[PDB]
Amino acid sequence: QALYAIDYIKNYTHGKIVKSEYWLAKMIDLFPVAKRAGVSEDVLNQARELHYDAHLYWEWWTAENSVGFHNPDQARESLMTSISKSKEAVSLLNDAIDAQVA
Amino acid sequence: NLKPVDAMQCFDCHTQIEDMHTVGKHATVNCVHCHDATEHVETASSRRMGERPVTRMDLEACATCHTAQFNSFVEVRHESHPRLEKATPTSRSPMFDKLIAGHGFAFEHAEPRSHAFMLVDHFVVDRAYGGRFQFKNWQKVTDGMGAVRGAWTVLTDADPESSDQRRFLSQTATAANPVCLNCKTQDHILDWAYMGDEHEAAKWSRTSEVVEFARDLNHPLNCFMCHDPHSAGPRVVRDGLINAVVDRGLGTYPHDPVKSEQQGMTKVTFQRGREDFRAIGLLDTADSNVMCAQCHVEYNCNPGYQLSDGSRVGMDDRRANHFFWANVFDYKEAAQEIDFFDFRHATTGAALPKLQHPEAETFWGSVHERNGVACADCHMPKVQLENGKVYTSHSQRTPRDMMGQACLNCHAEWTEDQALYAIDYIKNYTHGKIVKSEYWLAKMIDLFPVAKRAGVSEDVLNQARELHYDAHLYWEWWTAENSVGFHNPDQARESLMTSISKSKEAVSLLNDAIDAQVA
Amino acid sequence: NLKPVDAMQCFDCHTQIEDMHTVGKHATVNCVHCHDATEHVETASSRRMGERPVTRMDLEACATCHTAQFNSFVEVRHESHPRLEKATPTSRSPMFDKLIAGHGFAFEHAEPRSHAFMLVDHFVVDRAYGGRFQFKNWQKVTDGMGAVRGAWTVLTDADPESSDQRRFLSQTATAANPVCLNCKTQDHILDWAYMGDEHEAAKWSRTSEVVEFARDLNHPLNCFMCHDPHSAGPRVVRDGLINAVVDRGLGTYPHDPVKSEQQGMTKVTFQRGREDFRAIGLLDTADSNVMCAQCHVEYNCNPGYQLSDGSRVGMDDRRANHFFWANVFDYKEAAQEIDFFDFRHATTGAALPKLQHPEAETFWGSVHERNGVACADCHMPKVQLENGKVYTSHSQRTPRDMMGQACLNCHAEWTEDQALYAIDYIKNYTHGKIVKSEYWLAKMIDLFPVAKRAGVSEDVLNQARELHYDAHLYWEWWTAENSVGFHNPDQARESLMTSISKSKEAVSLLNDAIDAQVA
Amino acid sequence: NLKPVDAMQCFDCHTQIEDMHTVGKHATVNCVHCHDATEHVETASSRRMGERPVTRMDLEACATCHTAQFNSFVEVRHESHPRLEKATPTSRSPMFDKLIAGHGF
Ligand code: HEC
Ligand code: HEC
Ligand code: HEC
Ligand code: HEC
Ligand code: HEC
Ligand code: HEC
Ligand code: HEC
Ligand code: HEC
Ligand code: HEC
Ligand code: HEC
Ligand code: HEC
Ligand code: HEC
Ligand code: HEC
Ligand code: HEC
Ligand SMILES: O=S([O-])[O-]
Ligand SMILES: O=S([O-])[O-]
Ligand SMILES: O=S([O-])[O-]
Ligand SMILES: O=S([O-])[O-]
Ligand SMILES: O=S([O-])[O-]
Ligand SMILES: O=S([O-])[O-]
Ligand SMILES: O=S([O-])[O-]
Ligand SMILES: [Ca+2]
Ligand SMILES: [Ca+2]
Repeated sequence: QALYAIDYIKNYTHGKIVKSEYWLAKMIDLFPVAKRAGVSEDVLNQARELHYDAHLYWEWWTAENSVGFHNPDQARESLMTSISKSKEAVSLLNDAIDAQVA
Repeated sequence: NLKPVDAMQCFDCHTQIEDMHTVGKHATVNCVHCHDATEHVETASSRRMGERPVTRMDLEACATCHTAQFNSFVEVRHESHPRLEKATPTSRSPMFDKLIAGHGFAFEHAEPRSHAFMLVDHFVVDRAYGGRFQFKNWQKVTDGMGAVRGAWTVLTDADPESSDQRRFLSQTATAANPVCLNCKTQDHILDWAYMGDEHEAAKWSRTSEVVEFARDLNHPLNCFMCHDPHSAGPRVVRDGLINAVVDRGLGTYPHDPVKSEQQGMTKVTFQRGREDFRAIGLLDTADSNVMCAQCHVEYNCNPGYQLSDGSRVGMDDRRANHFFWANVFDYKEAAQEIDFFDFRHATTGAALPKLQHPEAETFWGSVHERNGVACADCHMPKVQLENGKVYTSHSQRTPRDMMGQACLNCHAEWTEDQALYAIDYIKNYTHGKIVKSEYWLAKMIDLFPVAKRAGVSEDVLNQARELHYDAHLYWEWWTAENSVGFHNPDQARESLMTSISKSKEAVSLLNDAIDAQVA
Repeated sequence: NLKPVDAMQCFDCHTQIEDMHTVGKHATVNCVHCHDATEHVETASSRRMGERPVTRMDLEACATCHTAQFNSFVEVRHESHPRLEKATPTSRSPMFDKLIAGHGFAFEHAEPRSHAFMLVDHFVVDRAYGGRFQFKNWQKVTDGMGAVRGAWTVLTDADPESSDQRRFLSQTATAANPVCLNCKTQDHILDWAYMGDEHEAAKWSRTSEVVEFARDLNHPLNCFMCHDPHSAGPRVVRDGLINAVVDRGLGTYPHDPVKSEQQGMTKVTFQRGREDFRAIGLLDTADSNVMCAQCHVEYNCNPGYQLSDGSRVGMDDRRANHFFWANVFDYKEAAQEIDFFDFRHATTGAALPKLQHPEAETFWGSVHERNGVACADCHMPKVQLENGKVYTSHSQRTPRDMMGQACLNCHAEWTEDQALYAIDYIKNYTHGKIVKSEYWLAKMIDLFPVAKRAGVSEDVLNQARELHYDAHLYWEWWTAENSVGFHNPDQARESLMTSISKSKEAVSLLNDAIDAQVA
Repeated sequence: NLKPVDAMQCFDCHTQIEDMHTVGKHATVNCVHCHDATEHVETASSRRMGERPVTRMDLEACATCHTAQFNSFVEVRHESHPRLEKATPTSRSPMFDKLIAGHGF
């Protein structure tokens, strides 16, 4: 039972780490597309400021060795923040790329 | 200590109960085991209920005389890893987030775990109630017996003062609606009209505030979902299943008219104010294929859209509670017949179906189903005892835990390791084709933004969107279905090859169109 | 399928059953579960039985609603070695044949095995029925479930045409009599008057032909031996126990009047033809010490002789069914009170007692008993489940199989190995003193022929025979008692040292007398 | 907490201890680990003990620096059956009582 409790936390936290990485990667891959579409430096810098937070609130948890066990609520809140920041950056870059196309 | 009541008094007004109770194996089981009807009897007339009697829906109402079945049911399989997200490289759908983008399952979709937890897991998953409900703490995730005693003994509500569906944490969704609960509990069996239609006698319906409904529900998988409490005979209670089998006349085995007749269902209707209210389906035989199909099917239990005009189909529409009762190769026709799709893909814009755990529809026509094997033979076999009264195990779990009873009694030519090897051959092969299907779907999906920004025509994009529907259907069936192909390995193979073919067709269409824009 | 009967009509005549059934936890359990009384009800008056109703005594009557308890009971402990003779160097009593010579146990006395087998083992042991009864073949010795279904489903009778006790093989005895069966079954509970006295309404009594009685008996350790079927409350049914505790006013705990009052017994009597016929003892609490003491006691269940004049005491005498209800140090006085001994030693000629399994009387005053521990705590513990409804294990067996529940919940300071080591320290020490007691008894016994042949006086031989009674009592208690000292290690030690002291005194007496004859 | 004593002073009288202690692998192990000699040193001469010093004989005196050896020593072998009489048919000497008669064993 105690092992099962550990695994519930680690499995849940790892799922959110993987989703955080999915969204960070989606954001990262838009940078070359935005650059080559002629998106402004102003927009790219806005996305870079979001990257700082998206990265911090993800990497803390791949760096930290307990896969959330040491503080499961904090891991959850942080990883949801990472995903939110990446999603904000994805929407910013997608809109800017689309405006360049139109 | 219980004191028996005179059932003859009740039978004067309750003739259907009389006909069931006096004939079956509960003829000697007094009503007081499950009902407190003292004030009811004092106030009722032949057509008016008067004071509402109390009916027990707790599983302990059955555990008093059937401890063995209850204990086997409530056991927690700790090897069934809990809260394990499927959208990870080590689980069922490594590219799920890209493929499902636009759907609420992107917020969380874990592997199933033991039946004791079904209602609490429904309440706490990130896609359901915006994170409103949590276990009281992270220790409680282990407590199967507590969950069975009641969800609200182990859960907390972030805001008991409001009843609206809303996000309490950012990366959650509010997909839950009242239809979901029919596959988690039947505590509401006397408070919900057939199909969840509006009804004067129903407290709850498809259009209820789901947070309020949630608070009224406690027990998972009540014992009476498969066993009539009055006759003790085999039954189903799930409205969607009765509607498919009986109302739409599709039969218990839609591909086999003979087996449908031998192993059929009889709809029994109960009234309120002499108006039809609720129904059950009595089974000809104790057929676990049909019992388990109350939940282990592909369904609608959600709002969606029409394929014809794209208009919203809300919870108020009957289509929001629907059993398709169709195998993978008949599913598209079944969705077209009700003019329905689930979501638009966030990247491709394609109208797509959302598939869920179609074990029953997958099992049809398989070698085991054709040879008269049923879910319970592999997942809740009879116990083998050197000296003891045999009973049926109710711990519904993988046969890997009980291979002697689940497989080897039939397969005498095999050792346990050989039978496990045969399972793994099928699962490994099927999973390889799922991963390849996802690779090709993802390759197609990633071409949509490239095509859009290259100026590819809407005509071409819509052609690719129509292919996306099929590529998705013929893939997602198999990540949704829990056997990783074991239940029907040839069908999985044919379907997944179809998925790959459709994606490849779309990739070639989009690549050519992008290239023509460049030249 | 059972159809319920009108219990209220029965209660018009059966007022004691009414008072028990309507109040207890079987108030909702219809009489048809255990009685077929249709013709009885048609023909009875309050003063005449009319047609005799059928009463079910099979354990399956209870297993329908209490499968967990039934299955735990019927389980066979294969580690309890079967048909293992105690008179061997590797068992409990290496010198038993020399010491017991003249008694029927010299023909066979095996170690106990699982409760499922008690009636069949009683029927087939070489000392009981002259070898008349056998298992149908040697494979049937494994079949606990079959024995529980009924003895005559697994046994054969060498001569169904005769009913006399006789030898069918040379080295057998015919020690069985009707009193024995009271500790193997209660199938005869409605056919046997209290104590087995003659009664117009009793088919069977102490003086019946035991072979005929045997053929009418089927089930071992009926569930109702400890649980009243009407109230579901705790009870005993064994006449000899009720006689000791209630009739003779000894109390449930003869050494503790306070515990006797708190944990007492109430005698309830049933009549036939308005004369007392049978009785039960309702317990104040669910006290396994007293439930198990229905059988695990020292008793008379046999003819014997008077200490006063040596005259025969036959089965017709009340003393042939007797619970001494006395510890080892009170037993000689208890036997003097009824003027009784069992056999004359074949070699020494001494009047001797025969002791059997005095677990209950040994447990009194021990550290565990004084601390309120009871047999069930160590031998029938509650089951421990991660998730499940708790019930009481009915697999009455050594705590070595379930040390976590039997010992270590109380003894938190110990590991399993430490607790086992503590058991073994006691058993090893006690067994060593048993072996030394047998060495000295055997030395004394062997001097009797030497003394007789040397012309030693009858006066000296009689003084030695008096010592033999004590040397025997204070040894045999401990080969008869099954815990090898664990139940009361200080008492075992004191007693076995007394045995050795007595034997040494007799050896000295005889050696001196022989030496004086030679001089 | 132990406070070391001046071993050189002890050696002014205890020459055999000096020759043993200063040469071996306990040359750095202070006498206070095993002796309480405060009043002894105050009252002794080379020819009179004075107050008797306390000497520790408990095994914990060594276990402080040699826990591994101490723990391996104190372990109980539960498989070495306890209080098992040798004069039984299943032990070492089945006829021991007859053969040893007259002896305390
Ligand atoms: C006629 C005077 C009645 C007697 C006697 C009993 N009941 Fe009844 N009951 C009656 C009516 C008219 C209704 C409304 C439904 C209908 O058939 O028209 C009911 C309802 C119930 C229910 C359902 C309660 C709910 O929550 O929906 C139960 C469980 C019930 N009744 C049980 C019951 C029992 C156990 C009785 C004997 C003690 C009994 N009823 C007497 C009418 C009458
Ligand atoms: C004791 C008072 C009972 C309560 C409460 C419940 N059941 Fe029962 N059940 C009971 C008996 C005596 C029997 C007959 C046993 C036999 O084999 O003859 C039954 C039977 C069932 C069966 C088997 C029915 C069949 O094979 O036709 C089922 C599936 C069953 N019972 C289920 C059940 C459920 C789900 C209960 C809670 C709602 C329940 N029983 C209560 C005794 C008692
Ligand atoms: C005593 C010194 C403890 C040790 C060692 C461990 N745990 Fe613990 N745990 C302890 C307390 C007092 C609490 C809070 C209890 C309460 O109900 O208030 C906990 C909590 C947990 C939880 C829940 C955490 C949450 O965030 O809600 C889990 C899953 C848990 N403990 C598990 C656990 C495991 C697996 C341990 C060994 C690695 C462990 N705990 C050590 C007390 C102590
Ligand atoms: C019966 C037709 C069902 C309806 C309606 C709903 N669910 Fe379900 N659910 C069902 C089964 C048979 C299973 C187990 C098999 C599987 O593939 O998982 C489930 C599982 C869940 C789980 C646990 C796994 C997970 O996805 O995290 C949750 C959290 C869950 N279901 C939630 C849920 C919600 C929110 C529903 C309404 C939108 C819903 N379910 C409907 C059967 C059925
Ligand atoms: C459907 C998913 C089921 C639920 C929920 C419950 N049971 Fe069940 N039960 C099920 C099957 C398929 C069978 C075997 C039918 C066959 O003949 O093959 C059973 C059997 C019973 C029985 C009969 C005795 C036995 O075979 O063990 C009893 C008494 C019974 N089940 C009780 C029971 C209880 C108490 C439940 C809730 C804990 C329960 N069942 C749930 C299918 C289903
Ligand atoms: C034996 C011939 C089977 C029959 C009949 C059914 N299923 Fe099955 N199932 C089977 C296997 C070998 C597996 C894989 C198990 C493994 O450990 O690899 C499965 C899997 C499931 C699962 C997922 C179980 C898990 O992963 O823990 C579910 C939910 C499941 N099966 C349900 C199910 C239903 C509802 C059936 C009747 C329609 C059914 N199975 C039949 C073997 C067999
Ligand atoms: C009065 C008209 C009676 C009614 C109604 C019932 N019984 Fe009876 N019973 C009656 C008598 C006079 C006797 C003889 C014993 C006595 O008390 O004098 C009995 C006996 C029984 C027995 C014991 C049978 C035996 O083997 O000794 C049983 C088990 C019994 N009765 C059960 C019973 C039941 C279940 C009834 C309702 C269906 C019932 N009896 C009605 C008098 C009367
Ligand atoms: C189902 C129709 C039953 C049959 C046949 C038997 N018993 Fe029973 N028993 C039954 C119920 C519903 C209950 C109450 C359960 C509760 O906890 O509320 C009982 C209870 C018992 C008990 C416990 C009594 C107590 O006071 O704690 C015992 C010891 C018991 N039952 C024994 C028993 C025996 C020996 C039976 C065969 C003669 C038997 N029961 C039949 C349901 C049923
Ligand atoms: C209750 C007071 C009893 C009476 C009367 C009889 N027996 Fe018994 N027997 C009893 C117990 C508690 C045990 C188990 C503990 C033990 O020391 O063995 C037994 C055991 C047997 C056995 C099996 C062991 C053996 O000796 O081979 C047999 C064959 C047996 N008993 C036969 C028997 C006969 C023939 C009796 C009447 C002369 C007799 N028993 C009476 C409890 C009681
Ligand atoms: C098949 C080639 C067999 C092998 C190998 C073994 N046994 Fe057997 N056994 C066999 C038969 C056909 C019979 C007679 C069956 C009948 O019901 O008539 C038996 C009998 C036994 C018995 C009963 C002996 C008796 O005298 O009544 C026992 C205890 C038995 N067998 C055990 C047994 C064991 C332990 C074996 C492996 C060493 C074994 N048998 C081999 C068929 C065959
Ligand atoms: C005396 C030797 C017993 C016999 C024979 C049977 N049971 Fe029993 N039972 C016994 C004890 C000491 C207890 C526990 C009492 C306590 O409260 O500590 C029990 C308990 C039961 C119960 C209650 C539920 C539980 O605790 O498990 C039931 C339903 C019960 N026993 C049933 C039962 C049946 C069916 C038997 C025949 C197979 C049976 N018991 C025999 C003592 C004795
Ligand atoms: C725990 C404190 C105990 C209580 C209370 C009772 N007994 Fe016991 N018993 C106990 C032990 C440790 C042993 C030796 C088991 C071993 O494997 O070494 C015993 C032994 C028995 C036996 C013989 C069992 C066997 O050898 O398989 C019997 C028949 C027995 N005990 C009966 C018994 C009765 C009737 C009790 C209440 C009066 C009783 N025991 C109390 C531990 C405990
Ligand atoms: C001369 C002035 C001494 C000094 C400085 C110390 N000790 Fe001594 N010790 C002395 C004498 C004359 C004796 C009597 C034995 C003898 O050799 O004639 C002792 C005895 C001891 C003993 C043994 C005590 C016993 O129980 O027999 C010990 C352990 C001892 N002494 C230790 C000791 C230590 C540790 C000193 C330095 C702190 C020390 N002694 C000083 C004479 C003198
Ligand atoms: C710490 C303050 C120590 C106390 C108290 C004891 N001993 Fe010791 N011992 C100590 C050291 C630092 C060493 C040298 C380790 C090395 O390998 O360099 C030792 C050595 C031993 C040895 C080995 C001697 C050899 O020649 O190989 C033994 C056998 C030994 N020690 C035993 C021992 C005993 C029995 C003690 C209690 C009377 C004891 N030591 C105390 C450090 C310390
Ligand atoms: O018997 S029911 O239909 O009231
Ligand atoms: O959401 S449920 O269908 O798995
Ligand atoms: O109720 S009984 O005593 O007939
Ligand atoms: O009360 S009786 O004697 O009919
Ligand atoms: O013979 S019985 O008492 O062991
Ligand atoms: O050094 S010792 O001999 O005093
Ligand atoms: O050397 S001593 O005698 O002081
Ligand atoms: Ca769906
Ligand atoms: Ca006796």
